[PDB]
Amino acid sequence: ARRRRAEVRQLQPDLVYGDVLVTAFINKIMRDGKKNLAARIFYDACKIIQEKTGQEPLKVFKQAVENVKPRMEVRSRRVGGANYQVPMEVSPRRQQSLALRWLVQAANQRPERRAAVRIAHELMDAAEGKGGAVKKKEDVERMAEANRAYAHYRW
Amino acid sequence: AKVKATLGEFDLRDYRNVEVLKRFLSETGKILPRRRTGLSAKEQRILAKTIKRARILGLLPFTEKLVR
Amino acid sequence: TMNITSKQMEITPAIRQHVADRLAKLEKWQTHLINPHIILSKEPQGFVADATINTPNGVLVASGKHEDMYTAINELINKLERQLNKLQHKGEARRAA
Amino acid sequence: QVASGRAYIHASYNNTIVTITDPDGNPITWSSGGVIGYKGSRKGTPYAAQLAALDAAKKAMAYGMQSVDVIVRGTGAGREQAIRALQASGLQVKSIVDDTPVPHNGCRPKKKFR
RNA sequence: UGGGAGAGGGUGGUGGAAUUCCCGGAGUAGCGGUGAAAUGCGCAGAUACCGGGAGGAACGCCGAUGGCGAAGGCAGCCACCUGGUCCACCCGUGACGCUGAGGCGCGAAAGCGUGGGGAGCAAACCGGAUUAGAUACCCGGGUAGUCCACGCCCUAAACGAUGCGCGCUAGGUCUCUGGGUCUCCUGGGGGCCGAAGCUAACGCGUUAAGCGCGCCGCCUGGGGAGUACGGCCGCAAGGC
Ligand SMILES: [Mg+2]
Ligand SMILES: [Mg+2]
Ligand SMILES: [Mg+2]
Ligand SMILES: [Mg+2]
Ligand SMILES: [Mg+2]
Ligand SMILES: [Mg+2]
Ligand SMILES: [Mg+2]
Ligand SMILES: [Mg+2]
Ligand SMILES: [Mg+2]
Ligand SMILES: [Mg+2]
Ligand SMILES: [Mg+2]
Ligand SMILES: [Mg+2]
Ligand SMILES: [Mg+2]
Ligand SMILES: [Mg+2]
Ligand SMILES: [Mg+2]
Ligand SMILES: [Mg+2]
Ligand SMILES: [Mg+2]
Ligand SMILES: [Mg+2]
Ligand SMILES: [Mg+2]
Ligand SMILES: [Mg+2]
Ligand SMILES: [Mg+2]
Ligand SMILES: [Mg+2]
Ligand SMILES: [Mg+2]
Ligand SMILES: [Mg+2]
Ligand SMILES: [Mg+2]
Ligand SMILES: [Mg+2]
Ligand SMILES: [Mg+2]
Ligand SMILES: [Mg+2]
Ligand SMILES: [Mg+2]
Ligand SMILES: [Mg+2]
Ligand SMILES: [Mg+2]
Ligand SMILES: [Mg+2]
Ligand SMILES: [Mg+2]
Ligand SMILES: [Mg+2]
Ligand SMILES: [Mg+2]
Ligand SMILES: [Mg+2]
Ligand SMILES: [Mg+2]
Ligand SMILES: [Mg+2]
Ligand SMILES: [Mg+2]
Ligand SMILES: [Mg+2]
Ligand SMILES: [Mg+2]
Ligand SMILES: [Mg+2]
Repeated sequence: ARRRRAEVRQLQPDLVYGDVLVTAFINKIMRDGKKNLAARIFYDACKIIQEKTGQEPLKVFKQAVENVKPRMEVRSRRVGGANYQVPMEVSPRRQQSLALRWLVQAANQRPERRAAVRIAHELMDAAEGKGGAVKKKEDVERMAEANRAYAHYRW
Repeated sequence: AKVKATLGEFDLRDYRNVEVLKRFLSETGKILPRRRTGLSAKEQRILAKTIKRARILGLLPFTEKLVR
Repeated sequence: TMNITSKQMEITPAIRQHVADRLAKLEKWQTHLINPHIILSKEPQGFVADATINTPNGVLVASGKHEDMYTAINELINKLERQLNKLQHKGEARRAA
Repeated sequence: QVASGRAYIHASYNNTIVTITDPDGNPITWSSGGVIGYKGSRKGTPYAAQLAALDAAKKAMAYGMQSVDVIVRGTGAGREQAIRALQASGLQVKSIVDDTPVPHNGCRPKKKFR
């Protein structure tokens, strides 16, 4: 907003890993303030990502986050009579959000029936660079790459 | 670094004095402003008029490519 | 669609349809005239034709007043036209620099 | 095949064309915003000049080109960037001389220029 | 009489930069153009690059809040012909002065006649875009014309919207050009800011729009109308 830069809310680390990141990701699973259900689904997912690929939920999820962090993105800026799509680096704060948002969103595009599974599977796939959340990442990054021409038009 | 200074008695009407004259051209060949020659109005005019004659004679250039 | 409100007055379907006919002048500009509203009323000094119309590039909001109702309806349309045209071409005004 | 040569940079507000020539002046290769893949106004940009000068120097090297003299004509937005790219190309750049053409008040310009 | 400055005017010469086209070379897939585009140009070899040539037009830097002219206006360089003007000396004439209805001359551009000339530019015109439309603005083309000689036209925001000459009424700062005893003083120009005073105000203010004399031109509500009629001028357009 207009006066000063707003401030990032510090999140309260999650009680099953103390991780500021799981909390964020939990929240983005949360519909309607039903955070209990949110954590459940998530934890259930981890249960699964342990079951199906015998290694650390936390370690896996953190990768899928690292692989969905878009580094460059496009931001529109009308110059003259064209709205040019300009290439911009994404500040880590936003990298995070987009990564978490997309992660959930791809997950909720999956055909597996139950929410808890889908989160698991998308997390699995994205640690390996597969999956929609990684697709969204690259679509974005190819887009910025094409428009490398308009980089000097940046703010 | 005013040019009028870096020279002794000299002739402004002397169009063959290529060695004096060429110092009043920018490195691009242009006749230099009063801010860089340090001439008055009156003198600066004769300067210009004789540099111009000189280029006609072959002695001074009309333009020079700028190097970096 | 087309909505006319006749306030503290009785008006005919004839008159109603005439308003639709006049307002049509706006179709010239070829942009969506969304849920336009014509309001007709009678002050002591003459009639009033108010109108509020939303288009893809903004809202037309204007008002005509005249001893003659038909003339007031026209004066309304003028103002509506002018505004609509300002909406449609204001964007072009700065293609250089 | 020739060792030393020339690189001319034609930089206009619309485009950058770079042609590499032999010592006597005859072209060996050339490139431009268009050749590198852009159409329209994008051709006029600094990123356009970059790809252009590279592709021009890249093509020159495979003919043995190694040292070039740089001649610059224009005041386009692709100009200074075009030079960057030639240096960073793998070519020597013994010089950089600007020979932009300007009249000593000659022909009447088009109206856009008055 | 001696000096000065200046794109003042006329004639003749003459230099380099750029654009365009032609010729040769080398080279390939685009160039160009816009807000973005398209038309256009380009594999029948364009663009970009080198060398040669042809031609017309304008003279970059110097260049200025500069200079010159009565005004219009005047800018590469050279010479010739020629005007205006300022200074210094205080030598000559002895009021020979001021203005000026008519008259006469000059008068940007566009336009016009005859003949040249024609690179760039560009009314008209063609086409592309923009746009609701776009007889425009923007883009690609393009003929008069722009240029020269000679003869016309005689307009203008031809403006300082300020007629000319003279005398008188504080100064401050910048500047151009003379002469000085050259710190500084004294002329003649060009700007700014300001005493008094003016002025409806805005502003003017030794470059008066101040205080005064002389002469000239002009105004007398807006439109109709710079129109009509008449007359004079013009080849016409049109002018008075
Ligand atoms: Mg997605
Ligand atoms: Mg109202
Ligand atoms: Mg372009
Ligand atoms: Mg050829
Ligand atoms: Mg050539
Ligand atoms: Mg002046
Ligand atoms: Mg005497
Ligand atoms: Mg007189
Ligand atoms: Mg008279
Ligand atoms: Mg005339
Ligand atoms: Mg003429
Ligand atoms: Mg004419
Ligand atoms: Mg005619
Ligand atoms: Mg003629
Ligand atoms: Mg003719
Ligand atoms: Mg047309
Ligand atoms: Mg059309
Ligand atoms: Mg047109
Ligand atoms: Mg045109
Ligand atoms: Mg043209
Ligand atoms: Mg032609
Ligand atoms: Mg004719
Ligand atoms: Mg004036
Ligand atoms: Mg005057
Ligand atoms: Mg008058
Ligand atoms: Mg008046
Ligand atoms: Mg008079
Ligand atoms: Mg008077
Ligand atoms: Mg003096
Ligand atoms: Mg002196
Ligand atoms: Mg004068
Ligand atoms: Mg003075
Ligand atoms: Mg003043
Ligand atoms: Mg006072
Ligand atoms: Mg004074
Ligand atoms: Mg008065
Ligand atoms: Mg009257
Ligand atoms: Mg009357
Ligand atoms: Mg008449
Ligand atoms: Mg008239
Ligand atoms: Mg008559
Ligand atoms: Mg008159």
